[PDB]
Amino acid sequence: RRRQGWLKEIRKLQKSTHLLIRKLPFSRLAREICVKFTRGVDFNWQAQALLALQEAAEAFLVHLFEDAYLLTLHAGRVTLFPKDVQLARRIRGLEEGLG
Amino acid sequence: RRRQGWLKEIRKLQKSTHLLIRKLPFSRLAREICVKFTRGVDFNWQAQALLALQEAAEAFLVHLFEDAYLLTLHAGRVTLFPKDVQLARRIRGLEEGLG
Amino acid sequence: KARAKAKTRSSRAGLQFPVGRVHRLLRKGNYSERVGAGAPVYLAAVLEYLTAEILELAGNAARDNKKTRIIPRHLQLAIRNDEELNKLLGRVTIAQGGVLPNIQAVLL
Amino acid sequence: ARAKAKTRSSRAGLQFPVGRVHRLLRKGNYSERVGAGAPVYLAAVLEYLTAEILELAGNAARDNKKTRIIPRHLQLAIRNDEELNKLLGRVTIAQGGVLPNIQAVLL
Amino acid sequence: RSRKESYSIYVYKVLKQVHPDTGISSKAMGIMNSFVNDIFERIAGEASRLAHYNKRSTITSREIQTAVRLLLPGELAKHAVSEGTKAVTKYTSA
Amino acid sequence: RSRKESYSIYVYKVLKQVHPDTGISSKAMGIMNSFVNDIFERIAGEASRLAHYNKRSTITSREIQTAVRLLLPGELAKHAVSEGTKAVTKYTSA
Amino acid sequence: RDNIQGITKPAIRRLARRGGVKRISGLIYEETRGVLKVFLENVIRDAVTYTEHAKRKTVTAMDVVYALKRQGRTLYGFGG
Amino acid sequence: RDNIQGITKPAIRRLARRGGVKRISGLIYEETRGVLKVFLENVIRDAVTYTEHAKRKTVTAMDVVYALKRQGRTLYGFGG
DNA sequence: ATCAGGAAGTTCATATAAAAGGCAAACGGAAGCATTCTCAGAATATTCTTTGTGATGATGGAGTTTCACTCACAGAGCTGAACATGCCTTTTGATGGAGCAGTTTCCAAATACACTTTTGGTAGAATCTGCAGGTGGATATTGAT
DNA sequence: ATCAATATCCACCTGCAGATTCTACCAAAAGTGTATTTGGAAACTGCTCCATCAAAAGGCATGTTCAGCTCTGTGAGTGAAACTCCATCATCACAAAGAATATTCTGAGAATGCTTCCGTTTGCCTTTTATATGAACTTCCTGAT
Repeated sequence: RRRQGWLKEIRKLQKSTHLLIRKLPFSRLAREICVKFTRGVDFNWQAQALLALQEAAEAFLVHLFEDAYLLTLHAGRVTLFPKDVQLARRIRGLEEGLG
Repeated sequence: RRRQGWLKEIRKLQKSTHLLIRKLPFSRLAREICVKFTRGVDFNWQAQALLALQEAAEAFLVHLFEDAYLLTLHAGRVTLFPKDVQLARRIRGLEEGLG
Repeated sequence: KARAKAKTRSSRAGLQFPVGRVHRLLRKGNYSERVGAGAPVYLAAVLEYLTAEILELAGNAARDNKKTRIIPRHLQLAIRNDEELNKLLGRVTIAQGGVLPNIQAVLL
Repeated sequence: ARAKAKTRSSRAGLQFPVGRVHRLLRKGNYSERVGAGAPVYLAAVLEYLTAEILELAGNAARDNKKTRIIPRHLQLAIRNDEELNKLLGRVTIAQGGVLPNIQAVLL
Repeated sequence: RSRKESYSIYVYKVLKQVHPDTGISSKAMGIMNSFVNDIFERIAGEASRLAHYNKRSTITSREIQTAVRLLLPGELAKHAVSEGTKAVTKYTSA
Repeated sequence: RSRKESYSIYVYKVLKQVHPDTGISSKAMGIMNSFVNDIFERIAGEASRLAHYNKRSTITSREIQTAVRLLLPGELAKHAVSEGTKAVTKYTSA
Repeated sequence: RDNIQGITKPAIRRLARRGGVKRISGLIYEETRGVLKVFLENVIRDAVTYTEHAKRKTVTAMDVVYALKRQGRTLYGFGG
Repeated sequence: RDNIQGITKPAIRRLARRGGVKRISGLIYEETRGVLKVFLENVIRDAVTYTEHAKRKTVTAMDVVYALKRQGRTLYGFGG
């Protein structure tokens, strides 16, 4: 016997505000990608830039899954496949879509 | 014994540059929708504005059907339904989508 | 001589936003060469109206959420539950705002 | 007496008018004062992008056996090219048409 | 330390004439402070462009009126225009 | 009739050295004219906000360089920067 | 006969063939007329606003181009 | 262990639940890691460009906000 | 593996609309000199970002079962493209015409400018309170009879 | 249709983080004359959009059929959520520390202002050419065999 709890997890995550990616595995990913653009020079990051970029890199992904799950429900499925996300990034376009 | 002609029609229309809606049935639709915003005063249009607005209104619809037909082929269909256009105007957003 | 005392031109118009500061920002921001004297008066009234438009709905959401002080989620809800503020603040993400509590109806 | 006048376009070796770019940066109200190297830089960048698009459009005209570039050829040249499609992304080119692209499932 | 001015004491006065028993936190003060700086440069950038398309040198009240009417959507640019007009017609009568 | 000046005689000079045996029709000259007037108002607007974020009064070549590097994507920017640096070096020499 | 009914079935069919549509449902011919009216309402409102600010009664080409430019639909070919 | 493997499985699941997703395929944990990398590569490049023009070595919050603002992703709360 | 017949590509001639070319004028870009003034540079305080290092409990990684879900397939029934036929909305074009926008002069009221004085807004203190976690009872699901 | 467990909701206590309130003071906003200039107003012209009429034919509206679909249901098999557990990793505190950002004063090279003069750019007739169009030929591609 196993009860469903996806319905109790979506509701407790839609009424909270806090960030859902842990702070340090994002805080070294951003400093890794920042190396390739400064020609090996390590820039310093402020403590309010690694939050003001995580607040946008999660508000992109949550809205991306909200716009791809409409495509998943459109095809008769319920399971979210990568061919849904790759389509929802194409319909949005060059600007709003990729990147 | 009948034959297909849609594949000959798509190819002969995608290599043309002219306009597909006739000139006068659009030139009176635009002048009717103008009256709802000018408080009964009849504005003049130029002849280069009723083409400048038709060139935009058809390049909107062609790209809308190109974005909706991906949704049609996405659900396993071939036939373009209105529930595809109503979703391609929802994923695009508030600006690029509706209107 | 008998130099008369100052009336602020926020108070000559009855606003709450600073017409002097808005005039200086329109003049220093390089928007045009001259700035007419009715333009900061018009623009400060528009900004006061929109600020009241949002803080009223945010106060109603904070009252509905059994609280006193307005937090950023009480602005997120106030903006996204409204058809003409969601259209204005459309491509705007509001930090610590959360999302709307949406579940698709076919799942339930 | 004065010396012979030399244009800044021919001094920098460009083709776009550095004088007109300087006047349109002053009269446009972008900032208070405008330096002397900014129009020389900006005219060079505008000449480069125009020389890019007029070469892809020339190739698309030559591939269609025509010696004059029509807006169809600019639509083709911009949309077939990966980064000019990303620059001119949200741009409709009038009397331009679409790219020939039939979905391969339908064939 | 530089002076670092803002709209923080004015958003508070507008809050405490529509909800006299309600406070606002620091981060929701910052969000309402960034909202005003956004709509300010949005309306001023539209009215800098109306008066450049038409070969003018002055941002008058009329440019701010039609820039409000372009930017603000629907039944909100019907109230904001009246809120600005009833401020200008009582500024000039003083 | 007014002056009505544009970029139509400069786009043609660029065409006569990227393809020496190829003319261009009138509407496809108006499109290149509109393209130049759009890229100009884009690069100069980004340079004007760059000069205004840092409290400068001057749009030098450095703001135009860091506005090309923000607008133009990919290899197109890295070619345009080296196309402009060559021209301002040749200008400051002569 | 109404004016939106002048956007006929061959016109919507022929725009759909340019977009690449193979078979076209019978209910789409009112959905396309519903979308076109919403687009024309959003563009002609700003065309008339830019006209009225300049004190004219003639909507020139630059006013429609400026109405399209500020919605993110930059139109090349009519002066700009 | 690459650093993009620090965007773990339950964090992607936890973002998709806030997005409202009932069931999640297992192949999406690489598509999401490939979309997040492209979003960060487009925002970090413009933040670094705004830093290098100002002759600094510290990436403030204003640089990130100006990078997000110009891609049409205006961020409120960090100074604007 | 074989023919039929229209579809599409070749190719040469030809009008003709459209692009290239020549010539004047006005206007604006350049040379030159006098003047201001912004900003790169040097010296200095001070803020705040990084790295370590330890403590530690919070949470993700790994593996195994079970059942809701995706996918291919077949068959019934709807429906959309194809075809025949008439006829009616588009289109050209054409001149009259009259509402209208672009041009030119003049001047007056609104806008800047410079100086002095008051005054409100920000920064830095002391001080008061909303709320988040905690503890514990009433109540609205979720089975399983 | 009914009893236990449980998840939800709520009633209340309080520590403290954070909002509120209280003060020097400084920049900046406002009042007062001065001067300059932008733009609303009127006259006028020449451009240009609306309206109408005849026609003419081409494209659209309507009916009908049939074959290519959409939809629903079924069953096989795949695969994702639930569950346990513990050890790895992120969080926090913190003393310092030290690079790098922020502030301040200086003068010089770069930018502006003004005058003159001359060379570029655009506008309007004039030719000359590329491209649409026609018309027959030839291939060739698709349905049939």
